[PDB]
Amino acid sequence: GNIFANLFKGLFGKKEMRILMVGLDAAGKTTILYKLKLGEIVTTIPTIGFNVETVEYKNISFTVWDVGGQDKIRPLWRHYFQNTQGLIFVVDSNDRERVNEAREELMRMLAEDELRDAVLLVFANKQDLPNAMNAAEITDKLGLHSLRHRNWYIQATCATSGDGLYEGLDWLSNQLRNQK
Amino acid sequence: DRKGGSYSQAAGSDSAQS
Amino acid sequence: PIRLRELIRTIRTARTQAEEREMIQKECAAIRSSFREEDNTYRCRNVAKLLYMHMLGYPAHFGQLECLKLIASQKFTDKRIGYLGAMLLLDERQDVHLLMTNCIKNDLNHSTQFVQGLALCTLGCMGSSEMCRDLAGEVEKLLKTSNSYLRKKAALCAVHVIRKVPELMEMFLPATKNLLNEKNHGVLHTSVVLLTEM
Amino acid sequence: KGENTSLLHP
Amino acid sequence: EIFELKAELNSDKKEKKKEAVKKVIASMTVGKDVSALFPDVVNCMQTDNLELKKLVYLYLMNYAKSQPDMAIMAVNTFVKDCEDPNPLIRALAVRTMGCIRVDKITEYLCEPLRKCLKDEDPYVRKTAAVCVAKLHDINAQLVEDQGFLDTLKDLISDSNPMVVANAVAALSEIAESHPSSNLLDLNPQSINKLLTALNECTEWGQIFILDCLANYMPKDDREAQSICERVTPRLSHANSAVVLSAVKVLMKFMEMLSKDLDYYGTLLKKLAPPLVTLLSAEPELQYVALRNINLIVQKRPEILKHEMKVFFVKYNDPIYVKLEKLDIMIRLASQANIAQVLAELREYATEVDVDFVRKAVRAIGRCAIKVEQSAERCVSTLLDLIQTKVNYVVQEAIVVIKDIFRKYPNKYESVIATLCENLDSLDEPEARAAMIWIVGEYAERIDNADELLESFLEGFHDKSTQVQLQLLTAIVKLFLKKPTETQELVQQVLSLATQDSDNPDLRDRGYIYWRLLSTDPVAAKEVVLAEKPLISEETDLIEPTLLDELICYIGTLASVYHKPPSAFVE
Amino acid sequence: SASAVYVLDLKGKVLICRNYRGDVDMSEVEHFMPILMEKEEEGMLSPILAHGGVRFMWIKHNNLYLVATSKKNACVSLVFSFLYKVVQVFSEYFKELEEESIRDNFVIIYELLDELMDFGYPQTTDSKILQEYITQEAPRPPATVTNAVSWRSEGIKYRKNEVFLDVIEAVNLLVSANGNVLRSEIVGSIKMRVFLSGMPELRLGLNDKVLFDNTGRGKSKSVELEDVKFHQCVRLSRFENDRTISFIPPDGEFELMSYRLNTHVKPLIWIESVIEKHSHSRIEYMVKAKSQFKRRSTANNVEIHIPVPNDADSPKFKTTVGSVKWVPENSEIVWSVKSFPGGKEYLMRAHFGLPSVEAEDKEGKPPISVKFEIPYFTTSGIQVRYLKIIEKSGYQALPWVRYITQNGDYQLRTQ
Amino acid sequence: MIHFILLFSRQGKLRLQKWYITLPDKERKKITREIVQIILSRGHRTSSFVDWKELKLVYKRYASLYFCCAIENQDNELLTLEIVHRYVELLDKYFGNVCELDIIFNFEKAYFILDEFIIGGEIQETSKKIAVKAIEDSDMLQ
Ligand SMILES: Nc1nc2c(ncn2[C@@H]2O[C@H](COP(=O)(O)OP(=O)(O)OP(=O)(O)O)[C@@H](O)[C@H]2O)c(=O)[nH]1
Ligand SMILES: [Mg+2]
Repeated sequence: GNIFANLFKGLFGKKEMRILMVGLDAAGKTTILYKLKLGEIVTTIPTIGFNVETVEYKNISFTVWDVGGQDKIRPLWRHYFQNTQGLIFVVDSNDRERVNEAREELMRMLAEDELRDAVLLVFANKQDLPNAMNAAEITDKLGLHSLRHRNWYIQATCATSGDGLYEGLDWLSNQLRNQK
Repeated sequence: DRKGGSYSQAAGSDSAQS
Repeated sequence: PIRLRELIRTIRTARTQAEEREMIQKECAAIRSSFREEDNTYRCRNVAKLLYMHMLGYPAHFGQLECLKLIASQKFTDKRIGYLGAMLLLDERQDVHLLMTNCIKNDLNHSTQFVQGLALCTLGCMGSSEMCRDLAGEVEKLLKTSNSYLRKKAALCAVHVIRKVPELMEMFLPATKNLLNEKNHGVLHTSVVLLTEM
Repeated sequence: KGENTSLLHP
Repeated sequence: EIFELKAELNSDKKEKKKEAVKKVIASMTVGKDVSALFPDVVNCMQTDNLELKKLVYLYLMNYAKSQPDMAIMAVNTFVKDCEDPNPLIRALAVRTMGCIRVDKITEYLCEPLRKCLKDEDPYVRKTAAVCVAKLHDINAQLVEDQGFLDTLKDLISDSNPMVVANAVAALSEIAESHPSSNLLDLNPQSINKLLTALNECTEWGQIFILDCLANYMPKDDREAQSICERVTPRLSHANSAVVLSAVKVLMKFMEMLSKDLDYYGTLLKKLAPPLVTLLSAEPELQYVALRNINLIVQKRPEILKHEMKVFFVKYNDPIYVKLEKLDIMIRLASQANIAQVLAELREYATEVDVDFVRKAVRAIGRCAIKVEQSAERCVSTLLDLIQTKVNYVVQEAIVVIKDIFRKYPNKYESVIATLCENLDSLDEPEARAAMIWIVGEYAERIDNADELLESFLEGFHDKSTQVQLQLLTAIVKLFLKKPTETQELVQQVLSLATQDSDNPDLRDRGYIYWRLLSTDPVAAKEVVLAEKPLISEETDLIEPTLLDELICYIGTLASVYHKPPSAFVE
Repeated sequence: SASAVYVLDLKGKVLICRNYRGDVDMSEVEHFMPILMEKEEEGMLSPILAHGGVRFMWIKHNNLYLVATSKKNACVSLVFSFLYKVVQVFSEYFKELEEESIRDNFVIIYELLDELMDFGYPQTTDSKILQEYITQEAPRPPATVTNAVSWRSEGIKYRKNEVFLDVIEAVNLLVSANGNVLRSEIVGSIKMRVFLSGMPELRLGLNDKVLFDNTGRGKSKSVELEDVKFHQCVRLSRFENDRTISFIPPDGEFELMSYRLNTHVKPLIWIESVIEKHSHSRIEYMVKAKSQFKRRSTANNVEIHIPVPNDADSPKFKTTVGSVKWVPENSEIVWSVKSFPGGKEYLMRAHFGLPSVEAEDKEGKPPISVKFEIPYFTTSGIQVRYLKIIEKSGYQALPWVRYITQNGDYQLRTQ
Repeated sequence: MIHFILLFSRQGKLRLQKWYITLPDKERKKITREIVQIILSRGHRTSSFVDWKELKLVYKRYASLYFCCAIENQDNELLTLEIVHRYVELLDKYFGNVCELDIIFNFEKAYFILDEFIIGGEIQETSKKIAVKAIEDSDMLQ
């Protein structure tokens, strides 16, 4: 066999990568996906089903499948778990009551043998009010440091401002792609 | 040759039984 | 990418029931293998083959996520295939149409008339108790439109919602007011049907 | 055969 | 088409006549009414070619009933062909003469039949015997007038052992339709002559030879022993029908055999290998072998006492074969192989056949009821099936538990708690009535019997007549046993079944229960909640009179249907 | 006592029919198809149908149902034997059993049907005898049928007298899911293809346990077959008298004796399967095969069929010896091995995904069966002593025989 | 409205199927088999109207493949026949000399035409040219 075509494709960039969009409702997951794909804070109706979009960055098309945090849509995330290489959890630091629900949903999603190759992707959503926690308090509350065999990183991203999305995308790319 | 066991010659009767 | 015509010819070429079942099983295995890789180029052919197998009497449980993925796609052929799959293999008791509510809402505001009309037809054919609750507002919004080709679809969707949800007919009382002067035969027939249903 | 015949013969 | 075929048949060209005959045969086989061309082919019937003669004879046989009038132009041809030097031509003519269903045709064929009765060729003799049997079946009076009974009887004591077997079969068939007057029974010399020719008979002749011995009734132990010894070599025959006939003959002879003599033991020992060999026959004959084993099981159940591994249903076995294997295992179930039977039932309960699962559950319940040593094992299996989360399996387990409680409820109190909360939401009448009866009769180990019966009382007036009666009986039993917590429940049940119940039997039962409650509640405990006697289970064994009759009728259609020979024929 | 035996088709069309008694109307065949369809849809379908007072017994053939309608209480076993003989005769005359040959040899088929049975009683059943009197491409009937010896035609002359025997061994093991073998029976098969001159009377002799005990040599390895069935030419009288297997060998391939007895030895191939099936996530196939047979014997064309999931797709095979191929039609993975030497240990690790949507109904757990076939192996240990070939003219025969060991009903219950 | 409309051939093979009532797959298959058996076991002088399961089971096939409809007992019987004839004419116009072979190959096109013509069992396009033009425009989109 010959791998000349593969080398030629990789010389100019062929890797794409994947990503997942999961989290509690009103946690900025849809806003984060819109910012990654479009780059603007657009108001949208709640995601009853799921949102499919792709973002191209660093020559890699990291497609993100947004999943709503609704009760009727929470169990539907298993459909997107098939043929999925990444998983992103949307945290709601401004929703103390929903923080426990988001943590339970993240633990349930990470407690599946099928979702094992996808590293943890926790984004500190709602980073616009003083009530939002730091990058360590949220991780400590969610217990991300005790998740062995999972590359989980806590990043603070504000949907309105857009800061921190680039850092999260770079962390996801580093977790997925380990090349020069 | 042949699959399933090669053919072998067979005797006429039990020579030790008279 | 096996074409639908090729699959039909292969099915017709089989005489024994066992041979036809084996061919259908092989085709379903090939379709499942293609879908497991997240194929999107020959998705229309796979969807057509799955629909043909389901119509012949073959299981199609594994071909549910592919239809949902193709529904939220952008290709017109892929969208039509997804709508056909939702109408045929998707039902209220299936439970797989719950995630299709977001796709229907996204396609309800689509600028293309074929996409919006196809979505309205699929919603009317597969009307659910919970889908109509989250889609009642969208149906009423299109009922006041001046599109003759879409007026009949809006009337049919409203009638289906009323039949599935009798308590939602209160919101259609002012939408159909002053609609007896439609020149188009289809719009007038839809208005008359909606009035009779109410 | 009987399948190639037109449904309405028009 | 038809005109062209008629013109070709009315020609003097042999190739054209052969082509026309082949076309007519193909049209007849394809479903074409070629009876209208029969008179045309009548002229083109006397042909030297044997291929055309066979086709003409077949057309005449298939067109004889359709056109009986046109068949009168073939008597001369049949008479001419009956003296053909070629034995094949004579045999074909004899077969065609007996195959023609013509009332006036067989009358003129009596002379050819008499001429061919003494044919030297064994094939000719067999053909003549077949023609005589066909004529007797069509016209018994004509056969009696022709005096073919004497010729048929003498054919048995001659050479051509295949012809002798054919004549014996023809005589048996004539006597089978005979009213039993002037039977063709033979003395022991005839039986010995048949046995001597049995070894030289062919595969088909062996069945005919063994059929005659099926009607003969042995009267001496020495004669019975000789018959058993002669039939013993027949058990080593590759023919399934011959083996079945030999087994039936041995079973019939065992009716007069003495158990003290060692001949019966040897026959029983040699019968087991034959049953094992027959159990591994083709699927078409597997059902026949299973039916024969079941019929002979009730006669000599000790013959197949150790035949239990072969009774297991194979994975590739058919549904009928699996059902027959399950029935054989149930009939052959014993405490020695109780564990094997339970394992097979548990393995058989995991199949995807609903009917197969129900049959396995019924067999397990029957085995548990018949043998009380495996009552605990049966209860555990039923509990496992109920816990398996199968609707049909759960219903079968509930039915089995209800049946066991009525049969062996002395130690059935340990399953009331387990069966109290066992997905009782099933609406199956067979399971619901069984659960209601179990709760009513076993309303001592459950502290929430009234609460459980409250859910079933919502639709008591419209559930079912049997279901309503069972619910009323359970309520009455609960009130008699514990009326403190069911005083209002009994009154509500009486009101529902007495005022809102329009069933005549149900209304009468409710009125009787209300009268008993209002007359003497203390006496209701000794009247309603009385200790019932032992339940007399229905025996699956057939009557001894039918078993003896079924022994003689071995291999017939009645054995498979398990019905008397006169109760299945039309 | 069937009224008429006819050959049907897969579409209900009767390929060929031949009435023998005339007591049953030919129109009853049309109602046979609806009855069979109703029985199949309700699970009550049986080979012996019943149309009112007339029973239509049918046998599932390669392409058509051999329906033999009957009216009275005829011998069901006799009818089945006649149908089997007719099927064997058709297979001998026509290499293909389908609609292609049913409508292609009607001229000879009708003659064969007429000659085979008359008035419901079969008369001719020998394929050689039938071919010697009825051909598709007529003389008087042969004297062999009339003579006592109907299985050995006289006057046959050959340049050389060579007979090829075949010691066919069928290893059937019924291993339950618990790991224990329930039905472990081995059925012997002594089939010889005798091709010589004349009508020699074979004198079969083997290391039979009963014969060794009778002769006083019951101390060596002797095969004790629970059930032994002789061929048609085999004389039952000699076997019952002193176990003398004396009979005239047939012209061609025929089954002389077929042993059938239980087996109490360990299985030739020990296969252990592991099912690491995740909950709608993945599936694991920890299949390990151990060769329990002798190392000197190799199981050629060993195919251990492991049933995979019905909806399973995208499977990966991680084995050591033997190619693994997943057949979607069979819905299982067969561990095919070209050569399987005794004592070999093959380990396989299957891994495939499953659809997210659960199946609506269960598919069952079919047993795992292997197709191992190791020739030149005598598991039973029965050795043929001699073959007494005697001819009136006098000739030196050179009989040959080969022992073949294969896997029969070697099915292992799934977990 | 029409509960279900299915096109079944004379031999029993189904060339079309469109049910407007949500039913179980096994129940739907049983209903289709019963409808096929009733149509296959009915003569040509039965009026093409069957009251099966309280539904106006109207069977009227102009060729070897037959068509069946199931409507509630609240409208005239001739309306269903007229609608079936109009749908057949529209399909013939859209395809051109429609035969049994073309129906199997054009199953997706037939389903799209049926969806664009009748939705939810009710009539959606009274005109015959407007529906054809809409179908052609949708097909030309790609
Ligand atoms: N206005 C504002 N909203 C924010 C901010 N950060 C997070 N959000 C939340 O982001 C949500 C955006 O809604 P969506 O686009 O539907 O995305 P989502 O949060 O995943 O909600 P669902 O899609 O329904 O699951 C808002 O409802 C806010 O609650 C912020 O900085 N400003
Ligand atoms: Mg969202």
